[PDB]
Amino acid sequence: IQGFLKNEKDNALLSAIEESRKRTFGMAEEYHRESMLVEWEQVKQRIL
Amino acid sequence: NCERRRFTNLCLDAVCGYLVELQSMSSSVAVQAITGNFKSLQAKLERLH
Amino acid sequence: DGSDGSKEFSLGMWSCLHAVLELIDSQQQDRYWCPPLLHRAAIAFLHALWQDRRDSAMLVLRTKPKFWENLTSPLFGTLSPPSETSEPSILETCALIMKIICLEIYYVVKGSLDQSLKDTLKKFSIEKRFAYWSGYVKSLAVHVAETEGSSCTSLLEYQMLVSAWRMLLIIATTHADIMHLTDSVVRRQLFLDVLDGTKALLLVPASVNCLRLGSMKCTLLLILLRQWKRELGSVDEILGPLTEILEGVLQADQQLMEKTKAKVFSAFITVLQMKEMKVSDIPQYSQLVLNVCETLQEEVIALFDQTRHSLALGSATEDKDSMETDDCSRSRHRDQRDGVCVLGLHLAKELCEVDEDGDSWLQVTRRLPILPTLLTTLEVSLRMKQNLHFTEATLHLLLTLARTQQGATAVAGAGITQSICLPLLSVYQLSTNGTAQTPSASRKSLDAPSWPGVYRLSMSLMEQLLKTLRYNFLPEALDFVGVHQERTLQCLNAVRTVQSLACLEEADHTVGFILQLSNFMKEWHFHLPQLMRDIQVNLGYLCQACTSLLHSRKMLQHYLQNKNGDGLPSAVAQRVQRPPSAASAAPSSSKQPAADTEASEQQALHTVQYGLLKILSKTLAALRHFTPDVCQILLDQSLDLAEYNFLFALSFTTPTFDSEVAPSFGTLLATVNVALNMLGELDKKKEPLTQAVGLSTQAEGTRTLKSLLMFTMENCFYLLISQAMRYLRDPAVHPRDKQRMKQELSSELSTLLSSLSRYFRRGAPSSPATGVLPSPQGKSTSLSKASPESQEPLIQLVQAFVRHMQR
Repeated sequence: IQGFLKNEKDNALLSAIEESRKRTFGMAEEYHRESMLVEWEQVKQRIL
Repeated sequence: NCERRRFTNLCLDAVCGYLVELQSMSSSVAVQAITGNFKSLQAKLERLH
Repeated sequence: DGSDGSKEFSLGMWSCLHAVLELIDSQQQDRYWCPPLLHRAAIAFLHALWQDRRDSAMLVLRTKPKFWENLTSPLFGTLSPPSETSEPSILETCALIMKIICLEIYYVVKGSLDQSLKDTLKKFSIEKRFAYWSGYVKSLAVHVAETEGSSCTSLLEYQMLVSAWRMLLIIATTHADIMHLTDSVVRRQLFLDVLDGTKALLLVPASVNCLRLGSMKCTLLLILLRQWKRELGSVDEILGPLTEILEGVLQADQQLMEKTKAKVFSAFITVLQMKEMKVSDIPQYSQLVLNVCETLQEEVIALFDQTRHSLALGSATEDKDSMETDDCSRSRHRDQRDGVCVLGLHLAKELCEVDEDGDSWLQVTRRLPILPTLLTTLEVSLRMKQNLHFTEATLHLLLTLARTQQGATAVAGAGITQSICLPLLSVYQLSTNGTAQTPSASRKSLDAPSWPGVYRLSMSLMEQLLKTLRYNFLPEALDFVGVHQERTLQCLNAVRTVQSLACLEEADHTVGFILQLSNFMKEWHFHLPQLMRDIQVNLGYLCQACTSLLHSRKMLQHYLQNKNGDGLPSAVAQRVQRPPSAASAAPSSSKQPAADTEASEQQALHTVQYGLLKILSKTLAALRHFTPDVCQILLDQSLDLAEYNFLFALSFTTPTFDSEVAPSFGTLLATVNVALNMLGELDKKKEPLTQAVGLSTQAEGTRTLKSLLMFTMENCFYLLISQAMRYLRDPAVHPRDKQRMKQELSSELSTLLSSLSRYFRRGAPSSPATGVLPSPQGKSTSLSKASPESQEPLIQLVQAFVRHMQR
């Protein structure tokens, strides 16, 4: 029960750091991945 | 910069509150003038948002 | 002896438990008043039997009629308030009964528990005794903050009831199905009573007892918060008391309250993670960012000199035996994932995604020296390969800041390139003393903190800083690509041998930074006239590798399979001939193979094919900046050709996955056929499955993969036309094979354009296609909707080039 209450404190610290790091990686990649396509649509509308 | 749009709501809501209070009062020249002043203020806050 | 080979145990003629069972019987307390100090002593003996695992006695109490009804009867009483002189043996009695309930529900794993206990917990929920004991362990924690500095005697029994209530509620989340704690209004009350009931014990910064009890309830608060981050249906009631808890916790000793500052930051991160929020919402955001950044300046300076005493205390040893339990004086490493430093960095990195112009945060970091303070500690950490969680968390905060024009100029003006560029060389450098490779790379997440992850975030940060600052970070990007030139050239090649997803995630950032930098081709050619061409060649081979893998979808599946199973050497070989037959026979047993294996291998294959497609798209765009534009090389004859290399060989052979094969026009024609077949599967998977719920992001993935597949085709066609004009103009390219080039491209651009026009007459994802889609509604003239047959520019440009090859 003490090891289980150690583990519940550990998961109650650890997990939101991984949710925060997943937010940084996802929001950096999605901003490069969509900017590259908004840049490409600005190429296509110039070609037109 | 960030506060200003929270503050213009609170200022419009408060000006509406003071105008409800003023429009319950006995309509003296002072209550009439201040009802004009607060609606002149409202009619500027309605451009600050 | 049992009929079934088991042993029964019974309370024999001299069992002490016969007297214990009388002392707790409500149906003789109806007749003989058991005074509470004696009931306490009988219940303390029952707590020890449940603590010290004396199960041969517990089994023989679980089997007694009314045991759980009589034992829990004080939890169904009512107490006077803490401001009345109650007997504290009753508070201990209730705390000890709570410990017995906790130990029984913990050990008797979700099944074998007694039914009179199961219906007693049900009774405790139906009588709302959760809300009563919540309100009592709330008021008893205010009373301690109201009576510290007096000689308040019952403080040990108060600490026992607060610790027992913590234990009961972490079991009432994890065993909410057995505790009958399924009313979300009662859960919201339990949370707010633990919030207020923590606040009262953390606004008394001089009381070691309040700090101890409040830090213990903060351990409960943080668990309840995460287990209920769907039922706490408002955020804005929680942030205020968390700021008041923080500002109390910052007025108290760091050496105790490290293990509370961490919990409060961990709570704030969890609360910000519940809702989309702005600076308009958060109570005192401009002070909360101050409090967090000033705490971070305790932490990052204490980490800085911890990383310098580890540079002066040379040659400590691998002291590997110590099977010892949780004692003091052994030193606090500040690079723990749950350390106040690392939680403060992540809290700053959540708060920097709430202030859109950076204008609120920069009105704190124009006060505090913090940005260079983080960089000087990062600079030592990267040189030493020390402080991994801090190093990654610092790069996360910097990568968040580099998105805004205020954050990017503050990061550049803090000296970012100096504190990363030379230190980062250490990270991927190998020791030349060769020894054993440890195979303990077990199935951890791709978000497990790692030294390759630190390099990928450095590359992502330079892809981001150059995207935001451009000419105002261009020398810094040229020194950085010149210093990291080996790792840049390694990662362009690593896709040829190590097709693992974590390697594709490195290669995409390497080609991403190259794609931001090749916009400045003439500036890069002036400073690094070697490396820019070596990158052109290795981008060429990366195009060959990604297109041959994406085409050879079975070889890609096999290269994953042949690196997903292990462990058997054999050799010498030779040959041949025959079975057979046969025996025989019997019997059992039945398991099935999991179809979840074919689902997970396919999900890995689809993600690896998406990674290779991102890298191929970035590569084809980065290579286009190394060729003259299709308009320039069609329309001006004074345009020189010595400024621009041949990047593709004059073959139309389809690309082999092959070590020395330079990319060709057959590689480019294959890239378009790959993208056409992939786009040609995204309009097969359209049959109506139902009743699954909860995944939105597969709609977005079905959008972003289709716009990426267009980008892969259209930059490939730009390279094809530009390089075909680079061969067709050139005075040394033989007239025989200029005519061959006109001929073989005139065929396969005609077959491709016949296939493209057989796709686009369904509509690409667009406003004209959406306007043509109606039929019951949305129609004009007769059966027309919007206007049709606006063509997509590729279908005009590849036509113009094919017409000009047919002149």
